[PDB]
Amino acid sequence: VSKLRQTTATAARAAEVMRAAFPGATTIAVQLPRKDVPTYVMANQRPQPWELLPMKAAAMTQYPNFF
Amino acid sequence: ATVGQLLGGAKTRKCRIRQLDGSPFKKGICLRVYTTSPKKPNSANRKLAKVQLSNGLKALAYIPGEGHNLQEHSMVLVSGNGVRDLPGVKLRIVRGRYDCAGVKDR
Amino acid sequence: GRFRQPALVVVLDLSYGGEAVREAAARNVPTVALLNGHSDASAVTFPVYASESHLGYHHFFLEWLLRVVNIDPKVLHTLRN
Amino acid sequence: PLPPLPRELREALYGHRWDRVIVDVRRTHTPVRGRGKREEYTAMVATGNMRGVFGLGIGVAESAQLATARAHLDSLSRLAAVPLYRGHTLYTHVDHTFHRLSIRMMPRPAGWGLRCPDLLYELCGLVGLRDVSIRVRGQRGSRFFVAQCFQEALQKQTTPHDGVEATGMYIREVFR
Amino acid sequence: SGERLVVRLPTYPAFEGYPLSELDKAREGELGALNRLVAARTAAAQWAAFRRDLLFNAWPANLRTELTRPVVVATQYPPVYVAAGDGAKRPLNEQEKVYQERRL
Amino acid sequence: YWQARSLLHESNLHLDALGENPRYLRLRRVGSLFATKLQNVRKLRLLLGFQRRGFVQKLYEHSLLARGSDRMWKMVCAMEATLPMTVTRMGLAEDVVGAATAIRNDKIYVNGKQPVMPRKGLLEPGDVV
RNA sequence: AUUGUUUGAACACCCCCCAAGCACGUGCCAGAAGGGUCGGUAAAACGUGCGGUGUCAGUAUAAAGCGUCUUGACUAGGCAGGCAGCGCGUCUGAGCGUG
RNA sequence: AGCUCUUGCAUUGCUGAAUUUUUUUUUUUUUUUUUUUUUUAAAAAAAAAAAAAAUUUUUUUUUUUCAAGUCAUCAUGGGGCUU
Repeated sequence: VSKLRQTTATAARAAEVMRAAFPGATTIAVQLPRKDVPTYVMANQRPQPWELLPMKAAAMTQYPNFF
Repeated sequence: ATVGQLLGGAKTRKCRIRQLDGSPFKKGICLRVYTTSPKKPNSANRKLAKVQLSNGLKALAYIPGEGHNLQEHSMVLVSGNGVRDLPGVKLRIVRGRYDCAGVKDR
Repeated sequence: GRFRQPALVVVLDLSYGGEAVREAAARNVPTVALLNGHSDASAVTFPVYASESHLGYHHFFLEWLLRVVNIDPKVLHTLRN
Repeated sequence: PLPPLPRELREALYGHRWDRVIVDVRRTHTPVRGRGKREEYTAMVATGNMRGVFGLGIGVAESAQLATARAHLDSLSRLAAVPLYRGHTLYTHVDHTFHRLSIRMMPRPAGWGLRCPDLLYELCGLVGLRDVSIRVRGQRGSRFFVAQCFQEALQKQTTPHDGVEATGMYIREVFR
Repeated sequence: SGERLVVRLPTYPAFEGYPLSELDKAREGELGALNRLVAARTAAAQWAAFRRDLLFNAWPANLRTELTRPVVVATQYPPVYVAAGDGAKRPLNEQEKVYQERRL
Repeated sequence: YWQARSLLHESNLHLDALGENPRYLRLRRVGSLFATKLQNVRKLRLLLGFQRRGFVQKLYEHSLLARGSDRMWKMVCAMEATLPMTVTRMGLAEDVVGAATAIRNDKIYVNGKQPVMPRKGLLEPGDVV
């Protein structure tokens, strides 16, 4: 049941990854340095690794083609 | 990752004996009581049993023990062990039940 | 002392002495060799970048080799002074 | 035939403790010009001292006692030394492949026990590994290759005591 | 003579680092120091537990639930008070503190 | 030096070499057999005389779940916390089996009147017998 | 607080895997087996007695699910070479994209 | 106890066949130099060099396989025999 309850724990931790990565850009919204739509990550049943899209966007915006 | 592999993974949970139909033991009426000669290097006449089973389908059954008493119209309990020495036959008649009881002085 | 077994084999021909470097590696003896460009010299411990092609290199190498082995340094100190 | 024994090995048999394990004995076959089918018994003997010096010996002969004795003395000729942590576990994770066999070896904290397959239990008790989880993958059908693979896989790892002199950087605090 | 000797829950070889003059500063490495200190701490704690277990040395229930005997009040240990039959508030009896400590 | 050997050095008391200067060939080397494990479990149960599986299995999981320092000074501590071994440490019987008969009478007086748990123990520190 | 002395009973197994071996019986017959298979007249597997190993008021058989199985591989297979590169190209899908 | 009774597919021994040719390439003696073991000494070991050479009237001698043959060579397992 802790799979269900521990979904949104990292969701509120992703928002300051947005704000301390991108001042002035706003469930979280992720602007990968590619086509103009910011790309959205949000809740489900199966819990998510929040800060893969924010963390990846900070990676690719600071250091393009990091991967 | 590679999205073909992402769609690349409920199949048929296959009963490895398809005649007991997932159950361990099914009874039935013996259609014919007959023996046969086996594959070489075996040549002893093994005694078998064709049974009209519980599930309405038919398969051959190994008859164990020092002789038996099974004739036409005779009910048995069929188990799940096979006899290897002839191909395609997967059934064992358990003894300790019905008209097929235990042998004398085992 | 006793027990005459080798301590350092120096090789002045890799081509006809490749097994000598290999056997010295198998005996855990360090080696000094001249590179020829044909044999597997992956077992040389101390490579010397010569190529067995010179009587002049042989005179130079053997001449310093003999002039350091034949005379003890205190004798050179007494000889210069 | 006669098997060899040296002089300076005779401070070691009077020295360390020693144990002996036959790995497997195998009968090979050859049809030969002239008289028929000549067989040899190939025997593989491991020998350690339970303090981190390990040995392997492969022997070939015509009869089983002579083959096992030859591999017995060949292992005791051929010894290699393996570093452990305080005589019970290995320093790093260890992965290796001899012929084409995927061994995977991990350290475990002491008192885990050996969670370990059949011959490798006597092998780890031989060299002195008390607390290691292993699994071997690939075609595991040969004892000889898991023995040789295990010797090389022990030889693969890295030691921390070759640094503190020359790295300027002191190496301590093992508290998890 | 007597002492406790405990080997630490014995760990992996470690990620393991400290600056260089701490070698001249510190005396004994932390496995021996943790052995001595953890020996002292576990000795004192298990002495307290041992003295308590040594100095230990109705159930009819069938309940139609009647409110006969007095009542005591993640659960916040130690218990708060004892509520009697007569509406009185009192602190814990000594025996009740004993069997509260046995209960845990 | 001679005494206090390694607690898992029981392969020096089974077969030895370089201390028998005779019979250079034909020396028996140990094969890959698990029967020494099964007979060692036999050495474990014969120290209780008890039915083979359930008791040593239950004590094995209790030995895992009690503390996690190691499995050698603590697994035999799980052996030693048992009551028949405890009576053998007191010395009220010739052996473990006679002590088991004495506790089968309930002549024993653990923690006041009787042990609440007769077959399993387990005597925690602080429990009188 | 009171006193006396003691280990049952079965089931399966006993060639290798897998701990455990012999007698008579019958000799590719009665038979057993999960696999390799053993019996083709001197059976360490089958008829029975003895003897022994496992579990024990349980034990074996049968099935079923997972693991072993990296045996659908993300951790973790690969694809001239066992089985696996589409005959080749155009190709704005999706995905990866600072010279 | 005795078989000349059986069984050469129960055997020991001995032999048949062609497997017809191979049986000389190898050491020893001596020299030089040197080092391994033992409380005044031999072997041993190692580098090199030189000579002696390998049995018999010239064939015997060394050789792989056939359930090859022989229980009447003796032997001997089993079975048979003893008005």
